[PDB]
Amino acid sequence: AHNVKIYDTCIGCTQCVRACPCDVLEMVPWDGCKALQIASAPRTEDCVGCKRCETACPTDFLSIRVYLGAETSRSMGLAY
Amino acid sequence: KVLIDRNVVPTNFEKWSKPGHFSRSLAKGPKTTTWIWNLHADAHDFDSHTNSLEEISRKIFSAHFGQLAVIFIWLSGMYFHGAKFSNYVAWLNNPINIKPSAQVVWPIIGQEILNADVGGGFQGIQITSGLFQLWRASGITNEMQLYVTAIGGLFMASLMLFAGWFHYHKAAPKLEWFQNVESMLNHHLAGLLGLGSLGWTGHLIHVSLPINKLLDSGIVPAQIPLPHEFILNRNLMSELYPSFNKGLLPFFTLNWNEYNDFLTFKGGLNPVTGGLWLTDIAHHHLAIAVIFIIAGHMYRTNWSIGHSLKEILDAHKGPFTGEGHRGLFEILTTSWHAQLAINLAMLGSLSIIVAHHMYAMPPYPYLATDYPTQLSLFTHHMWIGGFCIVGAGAHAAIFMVRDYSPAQNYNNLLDRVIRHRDAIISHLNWVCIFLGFHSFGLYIHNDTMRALGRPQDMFSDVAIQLQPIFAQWIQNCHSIAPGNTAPNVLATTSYVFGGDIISVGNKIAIMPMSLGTADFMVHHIHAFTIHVTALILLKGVLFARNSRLIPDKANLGFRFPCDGPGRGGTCQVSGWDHVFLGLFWMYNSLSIVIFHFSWKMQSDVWGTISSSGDISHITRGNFAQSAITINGWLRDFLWAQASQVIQSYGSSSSAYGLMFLGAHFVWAFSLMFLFSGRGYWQELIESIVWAHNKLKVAPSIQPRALSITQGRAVGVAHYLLGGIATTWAFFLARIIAIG
Amino acid sequence: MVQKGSKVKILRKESYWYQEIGNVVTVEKSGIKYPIIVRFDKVNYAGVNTNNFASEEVIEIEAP
Amino acid sequence: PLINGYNPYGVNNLSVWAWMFLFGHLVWATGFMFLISWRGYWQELIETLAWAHERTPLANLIKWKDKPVALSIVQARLVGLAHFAVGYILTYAPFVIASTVGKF
Amino acid sequence: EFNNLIPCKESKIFNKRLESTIKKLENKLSKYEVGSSSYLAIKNTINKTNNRFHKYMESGVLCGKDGLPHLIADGRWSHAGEFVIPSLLFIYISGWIGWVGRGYLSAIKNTNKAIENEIIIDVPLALKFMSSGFIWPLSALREYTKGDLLMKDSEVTISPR
Amino acid sequence: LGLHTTTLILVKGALDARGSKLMPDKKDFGYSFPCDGPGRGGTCDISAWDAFY
Amino acid sequence: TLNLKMPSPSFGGSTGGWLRSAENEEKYAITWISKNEEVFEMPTAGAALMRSGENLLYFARKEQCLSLGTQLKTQFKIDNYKIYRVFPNGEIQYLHPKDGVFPEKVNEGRKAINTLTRSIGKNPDPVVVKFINKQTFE
Amino acid sequence: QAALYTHHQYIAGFLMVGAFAHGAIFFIRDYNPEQNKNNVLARMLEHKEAIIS
Ligand code: CLA
Ligand code: CLA
Ligand code: CLA
Ligand code: CLA
Ligand code: CLA
Ligand SMILES: CCCCCCCCCCCCO[C@@H]1O[C@H](CO)[C@@H](O[C@H]2O[C@H](CO)[C@@H](O)[C@H](O)[C@H]2O)[C@H](O)[C@H]1O
Ligand SMILES: COC1=C(OC)C(=O)C(C/C=C(\C)CC/C=C(\C)CC/C=C(\C)CCC=C(C)C)=C(C)C1=O
Repeated sequence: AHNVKIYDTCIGCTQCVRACPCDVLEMVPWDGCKALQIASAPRTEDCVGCKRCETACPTDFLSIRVYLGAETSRSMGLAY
Repeated sequence: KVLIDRNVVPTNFEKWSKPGHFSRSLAKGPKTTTWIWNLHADAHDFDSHTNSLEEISRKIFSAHFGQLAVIFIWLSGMYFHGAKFSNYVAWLNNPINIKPSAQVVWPIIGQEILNADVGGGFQGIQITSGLFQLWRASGITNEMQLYVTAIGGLFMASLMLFAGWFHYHKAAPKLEWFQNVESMLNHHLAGLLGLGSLGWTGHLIHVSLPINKLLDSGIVPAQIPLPHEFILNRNLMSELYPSFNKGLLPFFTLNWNEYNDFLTFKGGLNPVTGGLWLTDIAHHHLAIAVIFIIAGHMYRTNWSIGHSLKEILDAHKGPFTGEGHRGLFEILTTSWHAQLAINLAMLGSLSIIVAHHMYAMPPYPYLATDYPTQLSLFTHHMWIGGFCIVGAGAHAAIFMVRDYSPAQNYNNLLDRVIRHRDAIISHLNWVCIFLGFHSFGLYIHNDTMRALGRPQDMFSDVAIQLQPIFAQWIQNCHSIAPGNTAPNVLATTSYVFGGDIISVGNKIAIMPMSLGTADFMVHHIHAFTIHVTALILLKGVLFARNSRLIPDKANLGFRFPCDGPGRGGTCQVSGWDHVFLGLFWMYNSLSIVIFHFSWKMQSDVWGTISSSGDISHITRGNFAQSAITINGWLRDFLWAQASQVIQSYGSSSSAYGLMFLGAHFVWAFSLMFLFSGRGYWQELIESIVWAHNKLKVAPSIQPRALSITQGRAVGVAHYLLGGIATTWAFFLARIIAIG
Repeated sequence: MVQKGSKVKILRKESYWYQEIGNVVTVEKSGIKYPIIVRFDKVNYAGVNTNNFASEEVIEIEAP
Repeated sequence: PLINGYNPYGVNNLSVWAWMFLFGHLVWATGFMFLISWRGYWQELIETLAWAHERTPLANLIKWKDKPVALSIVQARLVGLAHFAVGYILTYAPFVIASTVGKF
Repeated sequence: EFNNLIPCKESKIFNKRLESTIKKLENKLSKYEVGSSSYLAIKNTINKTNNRFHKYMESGVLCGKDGLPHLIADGRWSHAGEFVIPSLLFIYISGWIGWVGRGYLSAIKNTNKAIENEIIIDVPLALKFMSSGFIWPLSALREYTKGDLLMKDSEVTISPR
Repeated sequence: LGLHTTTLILVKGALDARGSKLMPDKKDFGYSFPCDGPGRGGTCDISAWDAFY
Repeated sequence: TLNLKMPSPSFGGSTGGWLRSAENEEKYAITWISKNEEVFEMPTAGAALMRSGENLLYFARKEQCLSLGTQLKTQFKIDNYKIYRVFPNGEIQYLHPKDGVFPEKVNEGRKAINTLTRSIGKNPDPVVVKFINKQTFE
Repeated sequence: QAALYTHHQYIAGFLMVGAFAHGAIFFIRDYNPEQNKNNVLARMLEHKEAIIS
């Protein structure tokens, strides 16, 4: 599976979660930012590694990061 | 009904200094150099500017007048160069021994060397556009007539430019006007094509016929009456064509056979000029005019009579095709992209038909034995056709992304095509592999066998034969048709099918083209290259909206670089990227077509005849034995025929030598864009920006590497320009020396 | 003290604006890990001109 | 001399270099396919081939153990570069050899 | 030194090039009528060719064994016109373009139209800078010693290392 | 020209191998990797391996 | 629970649907409730007719289901859809929305997975994890 | 003579590219900034923009 990590510069904007076409991510409560929430990656077994999440992330540098890793049928996006 | 809104858009220069006014995204202005490129890329993407179909339609109509203005300026320039800077009149007097020229260069930095010795005491660039032959057929005999046509062109250009302005700014039609497709078809069939053809028949009969008959009999141009003399003095006409004594009474009384002197069905070619008989051309245009004027009464407009296009479409459905053509009328009256796709496909296909028909049935006097013009016209019109076909693919894909809706296409032909796209593309994939192996594979077999010293094992006319028997049989049908299945035709449509060797001067105009193994092989190469180009473009269209890999592709749009390195990597999935790849295959395909033409004509058609009747072909019949290996193409075509271009320095053909090298350069430069990616370039730019920041000379518009898509666009545009201009220079240098 | 209207130099190395100057827009309450919002003239590669920083990551240049 | 190693009139000892010269051009040009066309185009095409295999009678008796996929993004760059480089050397080597043998 | 070279006026190959070039042009000339536009064009080429060869002969440019002018660019003053003097001319012009362009860029950064004035030039402002380029060497030298030419390394952005 | 440009590409490769403004954390992805996706303008051929290529 | 006997949208069929891997690896199901009969786009290409009431579709990939979900939400304002993974042995996992609420909306009860208590620039160098199983981003 | 010159220059070309490839790999996999602080190797990275530009 691909590794997805969320770093503590997250501002809880939700844009990565909204961008994700495989429902890998979700928003969870947090104290660290004004939005009182942080992105989370509980379902990385469904991550295809498209990096739409990173495209969506407004912080500099990114607060979400996708490290491409061991390929599966899921991650390779195979319908056969 | 005429429906218009008046005084819509003010005329001032306010927005000219507001770049990207037309787009919400661009109107805010640049933060980055990417904005500069986006401005140009998006300028004519009108449906991205607004959602209003009315607004889009108005811009298009007005832009079309703009295109027509540009074409009139160009046309006017050609006539003016004819009048002012050409050897037209000298050529008119001696067309066998003078080369046409209508461009003369100024003497700066030694470039006057390019003013070649074309004859008629004249020095200039030898032209290959066929203008002189066109003008001769039109009956133009002096520079005054060219000047006046040039002026008329500038008047038309100004009128088109006014209409463009007027119909955008002052009197813009409503959407309902544009959707009058029945009325548009009636007028374009009967009015534009029908009356156009009738009008040209009028010119042919009253001007071209007499003047050309006198020219061909050997009367000196200056001694021929001016066109209006034939109209005012009917006796001048009746001398040449006696049926003019009977006037128009035969027409109205249906004694049309009386006009069989100037309306003929001869076939073949005029022996003096080596062109089609103008009396056949006159009859062709009269017949076409009648058919088109009738065709343009098909559709219902403001009266009870005629067909509804919608009703025709809706009736055509059978047991294999669901709802059939239901819903197509709505597509083709609401989507400009759908219309553009069809019209580009047909216009491109037509250009290709014109290329073939004009070489084999040369319609102009002294065209056939002007080898540079024959080669140029075929090549030009093939390229225009190719580019239009790829455009059809682009606009078919844009339609699928932007204008298609499921609700409009429930179980109709469009819906049913996309529901078996895997069956279509898999079979086309297979046929491409089959064709590739059994066409190109035969050349590789032959190269291997000849290198191994086994000529008896080759596919060739003198070993294992692959005769194109069907083409050979059709050639025979066409050669025996006159006086048989075409009883009232005197001669073949074309001598390419069989029959006589036609010669003008001592040059061969046209003669039978034998088809053997080498012809069989190259025809299957064409089948191959066209099927692959189709595969790539069709795949782009059918998978534009989605695939198994990317289920939501339509949301990404027509033109996007990828959807990231995941799912194995998704570079070049977009519809746009299929057009990109399709351009290379169109380039590959058409290059071989024009190479086939060039070599076959030089080997087997063009050349000299003696008085005894001994044909001497330009490359002496080497095609049959040399064109069946890749080594033969490399050696006997590319290496041998490049001698002219490559030895051109220090002569009037030196421009072609320079263009040949220059074009190789642009081609190679394209590879920098095609083989690299912007990540590298953006990083390099960072270091360069560091040096500018250090010296307090960094721009506020921040430098960016080109977008991923722009990198591809720049790459293919330089690849095509370089590749095509190389062949242009090669062809012209060669054919101008030996032809 | 960093506050609204302060000019600050950026000391975060992974920042597009490392060693450049931006304008403080707001400072958040307390408990926020990156409370100093800064705006810049240049956009980064993603097209944004604002980012949140810690106190450690900035140094004040001008007063307000 | 090189391109006349074989021709319609016969063969000489440069025949092998003539053939290799063309082989080099072919390999080089095949490299352009991998360098210019990138992965996503091919993955979509291979999907339709997987579809056809499974739906073809007789053939669909036979089953792959490894799911066919298009080469990776990096793999394409490497395979393209390999063809480009091999083609470069196999074009120039025959030329440099046959040119000199042909002249002297 | 330059024993492999000779003055072009002493060169027999250089002279033969003139003869052969003219001989070709006179053959071309014979195809046209005296007084015709074509004839006059060829005559102009003949005159221009003669002028060129004679100019090089009188210059003291050296010729190779090919019979073509070869330029010496090692710094010796007897060949200053071949490279050193063109070089000074280039540096003066190119430095001007650079200096006035740098001056304009800095001027517009001190405005609200810093970006607008890059794509729509403030032409009066541009012409003021363009007019001031003639002493760019001194300007640039003083700017350097004042410490106004360069930013400090710590004031320019860099990537991680 | 050839020596300098080949060196440019290879040196830029080596000195930017660990990171750049476009990808400040490149060392975390290794010598060879496809890209970092189409965000931030697009990042094809950004790895140090791509400089070798 | 899913309910395997739930009716499906009306569709004439295509070649874009699922293949052998759906039968003997895993497939996905999406169910939803519609107020009215309505035409929508299949993510496997083609127009299909949504039944009024319950709707069940099967797809080969999770992304196909979610793609349809997004279309339901955006185009038809249907937000009641559910996605399941279906194994060959008959087992069924509920996937989405995992806890009833869509992931973009904060929900108490969720716990942070794969978060790190540092910024991205504070990762260790590769050399430090040389000859150990750690990653720099762990 | 021609074969031998071309052979060895091509080999040399490949070796030079490989040298730099392994230099880049070194920077990713083996370089420790802490243990090279302010030495000649670390100072190359400190002015990499000057070198590249
Ligand atoms: C004569 C003066 C004139 C003036 C002041 C205007 C003014 C305007 N026009 Mg109008 N228009 C005019 C003539 C004029 N037009 C003509 C003759 C036509 C018929 C083509 C039109 C058709 C038209 C359309 C369809 C549209 C406008 C629009 C506009 C507005 C925006 C124009 C702009 O910013 O682009 C400035 C663009 C240019 C200066 C470039 C034009 C390039 C020309 C057309 C072709 C150039 C020839 C060739 C391609 C050169 C190639 C060189 C070679 C190296 C390749 C502006 C109010 C637009 C609008 O949004 O209004 C609401 C709009 O959509 N105009
Ligand atoms: C007899 C009627 C008639 C004729 C001749 C035309 C001709 C044309 N229309 Mg069509 N049009 C018509 C009726 C007609 N239309 C009607 C009724 C509608 C509404 C349903 C339209 C709606 C329409 C649209 C929306 C568009 C066209 C366009 C065109 C042009 C297509 C491009 C081309 O082929 O250039 C051929 C070029 C020529 C033949 C030279 C120019 C001809 C000028 C305009 C005069 C022709 C007519 C004139 C009366 C003949 C004079 C005879 C003389 C002896 C006195 C062409 C000029 C397209 C276009 O390019 O618009 C600018 C376009 O977008 N038309
Ligand atoms: C009647 C013919 C026609 C018309 C009206 C259109 C109209 C359009 N096309 Mg289509 N198209 C066509 C033919 C046509 N096309 C053909 C023949 C092809 C195959 C090449 C295409 C392939 C195509 C693609 C792939 C795309 C379009 C797009 C578009 C839209 C935007 C174009 C734009 O803004 O570019 C502005 C124009 C430029 C930036 C000019 C670039 C000039 C190029 C590089 C060639 C110049 C070379 C020159 C001839 C020779 C050398 C020049 C010298 C200076 C050295 C517009 C709706 C775009 C779109 O998004 O639609 C929604 C789009 O992506 N077209
Ligand atoms: C010479 C250069 C070259 C070659 C050989 C290929 C070959 C191919 N291309 Mg590619 N292409 C190229 C350049 C090339 N391309 C470039 C530069 C681009 C970028 C624009 C592309 C972009 C591209 C696209 C977008 C597509 C193709 C497709 C194809 C395939 C077409 C089907 C076919 O012919 O199968 C038959 C194969 C051949 C004719 C190749 C040669 C066969 C040899 C001579 C015979 C076999 C020899 C023998 C068995 C060897 C055994 C030796 C071994 C045991 C040691 C074919 C594999 C298409 C495809 O996949 O179609 C289904 C397709 O869609 N190409
Ligand atoms: C005033 C403008 C200006 C000035 C002073 C400089 C100065 C420099 N450039 Mg930069 N450059 C510029 C514009 C400028 N550049 C532009 C427009 C581009 C995009 C093409 C570049 C692209 C560029 C690259 C890729 C590189 C440099 C480099 C350099 C440095 C070495 C010299 C060189 O290689 O130039 C080469 C630059 C060119 C050949 C580009 C053409 C320059 C144009 C003609 C100048 C434009 C003038 C402007 C329009 C004038 C308007 C003024 C008016 C309004 C008053 C030097 C610091 C090099 C470096 O970093 O060395 C350390 C380097 O590798 N430049
Ligand atoms: C006529 C040709 C002469 C022969 C060729 C030699 C040319 C040498 C010219 C280079 C001049 C050096 O230019 C100077 O470099 C040094 C070191 O990089 C910088 O000097 C400074 O850099 C940074 C701050 O910016 C700090 O490390 C320190 O304060 C200082 O070293 C200056 O910003 C720059 O002006
Ligand atoms: C993947 O492929 C590539 C990229 O990314 C997709 C690139 O980006 C680049 C680099 C090329 C760039 C950035 C475009 C070059 C543009 C030019 C020359 C600058 C334009 C400047 C002006 C108009 C000002 C000059 C002014 C005058 C002369 C008057 C290359 C080579 C490339 O291969």
